[PDB]
Amino acid sequence: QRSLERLADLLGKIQKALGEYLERERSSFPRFYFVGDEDLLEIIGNSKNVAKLQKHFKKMFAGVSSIILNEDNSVVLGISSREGEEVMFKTPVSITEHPKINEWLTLVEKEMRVTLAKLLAESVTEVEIFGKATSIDPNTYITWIDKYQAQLVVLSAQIAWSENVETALSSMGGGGDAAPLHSVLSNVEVTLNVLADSVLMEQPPLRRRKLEHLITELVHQRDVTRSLIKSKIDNAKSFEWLSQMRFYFDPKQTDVLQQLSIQMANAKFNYGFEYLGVQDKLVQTPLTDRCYLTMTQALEARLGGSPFGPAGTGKTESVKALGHQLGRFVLVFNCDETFDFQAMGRIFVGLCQVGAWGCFDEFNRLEERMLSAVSQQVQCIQEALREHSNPNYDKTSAPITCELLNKQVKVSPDMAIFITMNPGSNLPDNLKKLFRSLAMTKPDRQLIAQVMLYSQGFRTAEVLANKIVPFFKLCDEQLSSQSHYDFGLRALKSVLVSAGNVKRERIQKIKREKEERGEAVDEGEIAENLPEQEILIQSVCETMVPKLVAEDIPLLFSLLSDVFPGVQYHRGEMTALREELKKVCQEMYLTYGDGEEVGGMWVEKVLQLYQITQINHGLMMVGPSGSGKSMAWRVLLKALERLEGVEGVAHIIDPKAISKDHLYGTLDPNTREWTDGLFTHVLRKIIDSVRGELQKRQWIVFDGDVDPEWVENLNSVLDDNKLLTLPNGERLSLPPNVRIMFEVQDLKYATLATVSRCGMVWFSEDVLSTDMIFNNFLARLRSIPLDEGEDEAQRRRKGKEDEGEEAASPMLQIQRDAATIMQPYFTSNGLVTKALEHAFQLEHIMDLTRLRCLGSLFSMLHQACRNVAQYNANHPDFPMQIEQLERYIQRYL
Amino acid sequence: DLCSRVTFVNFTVTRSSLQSQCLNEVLKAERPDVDEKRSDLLKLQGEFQLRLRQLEKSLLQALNEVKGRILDDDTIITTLENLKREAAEVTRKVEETDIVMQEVETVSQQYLPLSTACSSIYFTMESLKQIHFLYQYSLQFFLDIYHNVLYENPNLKGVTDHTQRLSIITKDLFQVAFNRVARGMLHQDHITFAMLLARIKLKGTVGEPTYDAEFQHFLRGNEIVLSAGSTPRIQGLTVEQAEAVVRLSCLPAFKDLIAKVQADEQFGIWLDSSSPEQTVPYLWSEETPATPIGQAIHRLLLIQAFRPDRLLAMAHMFVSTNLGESFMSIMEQPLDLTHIVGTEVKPNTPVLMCSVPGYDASGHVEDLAAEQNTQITSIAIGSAEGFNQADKAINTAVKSGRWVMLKNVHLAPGWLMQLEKKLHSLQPHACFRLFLTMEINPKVPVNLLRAGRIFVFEPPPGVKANMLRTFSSIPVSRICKSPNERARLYFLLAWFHAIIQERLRYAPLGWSKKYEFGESDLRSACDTVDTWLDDTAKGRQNISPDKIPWSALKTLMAQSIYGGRVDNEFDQRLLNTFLERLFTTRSFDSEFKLACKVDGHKDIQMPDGIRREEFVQWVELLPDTQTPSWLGLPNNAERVLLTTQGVDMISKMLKMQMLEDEDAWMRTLHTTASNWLHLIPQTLSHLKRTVENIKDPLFRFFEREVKMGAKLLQDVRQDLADVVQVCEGKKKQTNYLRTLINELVKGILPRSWSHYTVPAGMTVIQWVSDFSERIKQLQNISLAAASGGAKELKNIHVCLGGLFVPEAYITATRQYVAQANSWSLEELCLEVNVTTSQGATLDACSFGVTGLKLQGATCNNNKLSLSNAISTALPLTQLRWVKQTNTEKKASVVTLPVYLNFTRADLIFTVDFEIATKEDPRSFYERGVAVLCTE
Ligand SMILES: Nc1ncnc2c1ncn2[C@@H]1O[C@H](COP(=O)(O)OP(=O)(O)OP(=O)(O)O)[C@@H](O)[C@H]1O
Ligand SMILES: Nc1ncnc2c1ncn2[C@@H]1O[C@H](COP(=O)(O)OP(=O)(O)O)[C@@H](O)[C@H]1O
Ligand SMILES: [Mg+2]
Repeated sequence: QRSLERLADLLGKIQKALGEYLERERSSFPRFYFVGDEDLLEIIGNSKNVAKLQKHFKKMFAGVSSIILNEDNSVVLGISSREGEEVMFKTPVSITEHPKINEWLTLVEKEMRVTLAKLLAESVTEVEIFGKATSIDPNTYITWIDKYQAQLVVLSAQIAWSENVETALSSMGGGGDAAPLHSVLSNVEVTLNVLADSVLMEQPPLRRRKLEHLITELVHQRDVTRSLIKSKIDNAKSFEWLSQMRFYFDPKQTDVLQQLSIQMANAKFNYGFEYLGVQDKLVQTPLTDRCYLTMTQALEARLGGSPFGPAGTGKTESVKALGHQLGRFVLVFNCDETFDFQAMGRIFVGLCQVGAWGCFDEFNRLEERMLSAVSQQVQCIQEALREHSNPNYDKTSAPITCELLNKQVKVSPDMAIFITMNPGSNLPDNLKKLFRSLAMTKPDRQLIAQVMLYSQGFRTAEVLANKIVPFFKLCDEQLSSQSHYDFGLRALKSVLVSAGNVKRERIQKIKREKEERGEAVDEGEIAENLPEQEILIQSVCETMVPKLVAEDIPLLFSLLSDVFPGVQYHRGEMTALREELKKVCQEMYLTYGDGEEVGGMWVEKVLQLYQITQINHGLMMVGPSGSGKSMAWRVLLKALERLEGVEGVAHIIDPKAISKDHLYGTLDPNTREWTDGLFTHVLRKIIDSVRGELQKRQWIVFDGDVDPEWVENLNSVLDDNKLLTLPNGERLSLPPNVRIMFEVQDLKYATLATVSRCGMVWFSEDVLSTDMIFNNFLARLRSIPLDEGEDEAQRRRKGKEDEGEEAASPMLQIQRDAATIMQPYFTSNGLVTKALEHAFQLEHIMDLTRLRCLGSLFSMLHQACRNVAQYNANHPDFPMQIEQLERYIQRYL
Repeated sequence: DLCSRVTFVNFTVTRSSLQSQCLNEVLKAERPDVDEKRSDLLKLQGEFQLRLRQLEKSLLQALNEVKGRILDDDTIITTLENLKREAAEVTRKVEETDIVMQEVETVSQQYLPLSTACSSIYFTMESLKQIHFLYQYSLQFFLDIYHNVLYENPNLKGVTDHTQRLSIITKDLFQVAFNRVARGMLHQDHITFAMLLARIKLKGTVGEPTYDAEFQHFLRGNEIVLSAGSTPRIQGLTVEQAEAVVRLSCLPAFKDLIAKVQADEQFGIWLDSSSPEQTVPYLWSEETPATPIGQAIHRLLLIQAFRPDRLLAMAHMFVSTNLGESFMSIMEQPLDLTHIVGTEVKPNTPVLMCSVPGYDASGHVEDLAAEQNTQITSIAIGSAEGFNQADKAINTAVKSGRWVMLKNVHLAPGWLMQLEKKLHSLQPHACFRLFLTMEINPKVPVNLLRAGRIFVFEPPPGVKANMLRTFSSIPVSRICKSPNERARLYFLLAWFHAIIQERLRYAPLGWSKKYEFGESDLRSACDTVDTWLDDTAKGRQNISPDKIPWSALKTLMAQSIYGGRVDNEFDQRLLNTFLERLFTTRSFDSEFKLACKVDGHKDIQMPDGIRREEFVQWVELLPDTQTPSWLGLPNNAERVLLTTQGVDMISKMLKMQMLEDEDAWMRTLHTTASNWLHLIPQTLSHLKRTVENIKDPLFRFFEREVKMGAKLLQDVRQDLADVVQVCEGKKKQTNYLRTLINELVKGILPRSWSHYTVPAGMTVIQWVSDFSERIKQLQNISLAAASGGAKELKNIHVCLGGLFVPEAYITATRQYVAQANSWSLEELCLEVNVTTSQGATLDACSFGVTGLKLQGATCNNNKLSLSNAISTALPLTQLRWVKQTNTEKKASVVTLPVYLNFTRADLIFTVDFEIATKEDPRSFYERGVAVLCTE
């Protein structure tokens, strides 16, 4: 008893001491409660090899995908974003000098803050230099833009505009002379013209992202300045100007943290300098301005925020954007059967420790017990927050704390908590006295489209946006909605981005043509004389018509003609790929067409599939059983291989026939080793490229229905990163030859998050006609014998004409005669087609299927000609007489 | 199996069981002489025989052991005489097994209506659950009422006559039951409970007829349907009153009502009188002089038919003339909590009290404890330490005889359940009362509501009371702080908060929906004003009225504090007009009118004082009269609210009739199913699709809508066929079938039938009526389109009410004219033209719309004017899509929302109307003018 009790006390005390050391580390650096403790312990155990730690850095930071290492990985060089953007420390910190994880991580964080503050000071200095001039050099502008990171560039532009207009207000000071306001507006207009000219040319993707961000900011600044000039504001303390977010930069502050202060309306916020990599910049519509004002007032009053309303209006995105503009790291909590009560307590402790913004996306989807539990948690932490709000409590010595995990946890006032709701319901009754509420009833899609379309580089944007937004509203109203349809703001943004890319491709094509022939190349001259309506319509067609049911395509075209009058789209012609596709179709025994013919729908569908696989690296096929999606896929692969000279290799994998663990690899709980899964092993094989498959192209089909339970591993591949995350922790990229696929009957049980990451082509069941399938069957009868087995299947790799094999066996002649005699009954209005149409009206014991009936018929006719062959084998004296064959085949048919 | 393996015992309560219980209780309690005679009737059996045989057994035990001493003192002969007397006495009792039985039978027959009334009252109290989830009353509660009436009656003192005792005990029972139930009951339902008790006493009393037909018409007079075009026109009254007379005329005593009202000349001054219930005329036909109760019922039917907004007042009058004028006078008084907590609260029953959200009741009990000099501990129920504090406090107080505060316990239903489980099995002190305070929520345990002395606390209405509550909640020092204009700003904010908060009461006219403008919003507004005033003043004693940040306060209260919950653009605009009218520099003038056009002639002049005490004095000197003109609503808003409360009371008491009266449902289901299959149409016809008609937007909408509507119609007809098949018994039912049948029986709207837009909380009969109207319109448009093609479809007049999505109809006509004129959709704007003419010539861009209604205004020559009518029936409305030219906004243009139904929950489109006179567009917004597609 005593011997067992000693071990019981000792092992528990050792575990408690390890936990106390971990908690001391998390007290030395507050960022540490965010990572799970079971992963933090193996992080400590593997401090020398931080390659495994690289996976945990995504949870560690906001957008820092990995940390840059030295050649001996003992001194950190910097941090990389999700794409690979780097920032450089002034004096790099050595992990060997300070082996403690908490010490070197907090050194990294503090020096990151001070170095981005210093480069921000240099940025605002050079942007002041740029803005003080009437004209700006585009080369110097682009040099600065590529020199400095995207968020710092946008923030520097905001600070420069804010100080310009503030100096304008202080310079008038009741004098009523609008000269400095007009000069600021003219400066912003000139910079907008310069950058709109700049974005037209071809740029690196990061430069393009920065240019989009700066147009998004500058249109808002110009609109604010125009509204202020219209309002005729003469004093800097008027509320018409005070309601807009002012940026106050103080370089004279010795401490870098209190250098930047952001004030909107009344609250005096402070910038928490954190690295965000590259984020998405939301356009400052009046709705988002009102949201910013209300959340700023709520945080000033130290209450909560709860923007309620219908989904897809920008609630959690607006909260995230406000957190980005404030510099706080932002977590978005999924509230759909992904509830982890034990983790959320530690997350809340970390939020109280450092300060981070957490938004509960769709809080109405939880069940009562967890609603009550997390409501009690958010209630106690909100009351802890409000312990700082009261003025009767002193602030010079204020250890504001909360009872979290039965522990006194230090709380800083920097954090914020938001709870998104979706009525249609209300907040729980124990939180209504603490959380403000917002009405996100309707976004300003017209202004969103206008600003995004203007940032794409369009000469005209207002009429195109004011057409395309009611166009999408009209399309959602008039189109018979299905499960995979989406006409939301995300769809609008994707359509406009595709339109900008199409316009840039057109610019490149016309420039290359005019360089090939003899003229003078002028990018602006090419730019002004192009139909933006035609470009946008072509983009809508190319990104939406494949995703559309055959019933809805002429309705969509009629809506397009109603909204954009006097303009029509002419589809581009792909002669080389069409000819190669026709040759491959003739080789592989199919039916081809050239539009509005037999097989013309299939041909234009697979051409649309090529367009989608050129635009995006991941697409789906959502035809029913009997839609030809896999065969169109194979035909396109074999045609592209012959056209480009690049070998096409297929990897068809059934996702649900095999287990998900055997598909994505299985982790070893003991004696740790990695067993590769099917798709992961194929991707590892092409990454290694032992047989030189990086020069060739690989397509991978997941031939089976999609579920949210197994596509969570493919979300990290189907996003813009194209980085397959694995429990091993090693990073696998997707080379451009890889184009992942999906072969699904329907998406009745698939998430819209997985829908949004891929394009889709809807192969309607009226694509393969009965005549088409009859042509395939007759071609297979006339070509493929029925007695050679699989030994001669490898013999097909000789010449495709198969010369000298005409008199290989009399079976080929017999079945050719059979195909000839069954030809008149396989017409468009033939007996088989009429009988199939009539039996469609009848009901059977199972569900009738056209290819099922046809396949049974074809198998029995194969057995009929085999019976003729057996009769001839048993009758070597006389062959099978022609009229007897006529009667037998007719009767058997 | 569990049924077969055990035997069943039912200690259940029913009419006969409670009748016999009350009869036994009243005979044991009140009547002494026949009480003793009937206890002697229970002594007719062999109790004395058993005692005598016990004495005989003792004597026999003392008989065998004898040695010549049984002739001791001649005392045995006394016992022999006693036993002979007892034998003769029980023999006489056996001989009297008819006379005494007849006497006690007559005595019990004297007390039969009293026990019938007791059973009816308890069954109504049990049926009170279906009115509201809060009304949970128990058999122990009713027996407490009965014992308090029978035993502790102060009226019975000094009275010896048995008939007088009967009358006193019946009146006291009714009064005490009404008081005890209504103390824990909302103010909107006191009249309902009083009406039920009056019906019970009218049934139980003798000498008065049943009035069963009158009651049935008074309850379900709107359930019958009138033929279209069968209502004639009668002068001196409106259309709705005409159909009300038509519905009323079915009664045998009301046949000559039309002739009487046509021959009556003084009818106008009564129909337009403020209180027609005082001087209601003589209109009922009768052959004998009716009782006061009968004439009250007849005039109540007359008031309900003619002026439904006075239904509450006339029901009050009927309760007064049936059960006493002082019957309801107890409820119109401050609560006497002292007597209740000292006498009528059991020590093991916690005093349960409830309130509407935003209002507390702890101050009442704090004052009660202060005046009762009893120590009470305050515990807040919001966490585990609060649970432990509650546990230790209750286990201390159960012995020490103290009182326990358990604040806002509605957050923990499981804690409430286990606390009631604890309270079922403890021995409490004689002075231990547990005061549970919580808001009215459905998460409170139903058994906890059943096992508690419930109470209801409500905030009284009236702007004066609202501002008094606001100024009492706001501390004096906050307003007293410098500058001196802070008091005036706080008075303005309090007036505005009271105005909006009591504008909530007149929904949907006051607001499109009932927001929660509670105390947190008031605190946020006060903090905002404090911060901005501090920033502007910077410690100065006095600041100029012009230097006040009016723009800051207006924008913040419009977008952040009060406008945060406002999801409607038009409610946001109304809030904006309120803030622009109130928060301005012009308010600080002595001539500022805080509410214009009050009562049509006067104005509420803003007080000129600069002190909190002066403002509070002005508030306390406010007149007790109040009309919606104080809030800015039209003066008919009170009448609309009163008639809404009247129809709500009628429906609530109709729920009582169909549940408490069960002497069944299949027999009524036969008639309802046959009638519904009768008036519902036969079939609908689809429209043929052609390559030329494929471009018709109304054909596209017709295709989608009529596909889903043919699905809906085949479902409805097939389900009605299934219902009547089950009615005839040759078809069984599945779970879906029985749930649908139960919903059709109870009147709850079928969810599978309801997948298009309908008003909330609406009845299946009205659903059948307006759905048959929609199907008739669809048949008309299908027939016209099939007969004429698509050319006349532009000229066909379409009612927006009968359309399923008139928003899609508006988009259809805009894309139709866009296709016709080859214009972009952005280059089109909508212009409205209300035409009083019938079948006017329509342009190529003009359309026909019927059925529109205008609320709170009148339309004349496309120009609006303020009107005192509740609703005006708009004539044929024209929708013209002109090109969106660069036209400036006129000073007399107004944008009106067009809601589909009266609830104003959904929005369709907006119109553009002119103004005839120079009435303020702010006045239009304050009055709340809106357009309704259907009434
Ligand atoms: N162009 C074509 N001409 C004639 N027949 C064709 C053509 N394309 C496909 N088929 C026939 O259609 C059949 C079904 O097509 P495919 O093999 O692509 O599968 P699918 O219908 O998409 O099935 P699933 O739902 O299982 O993915 C093929 O087996 C082939 O016989
Ligand atoms: N101001 C804006 N600018 C650009 N896109 C926006 C803006 N507001 C919302 N969106 C888009 O609308 C979508 C809303 O999604 P999200 O906010 O995540 O869900 P919910 O709206 O249900 O909270 C996002 O995909 C976002 O891209
Ligand atoms: Mg396939």
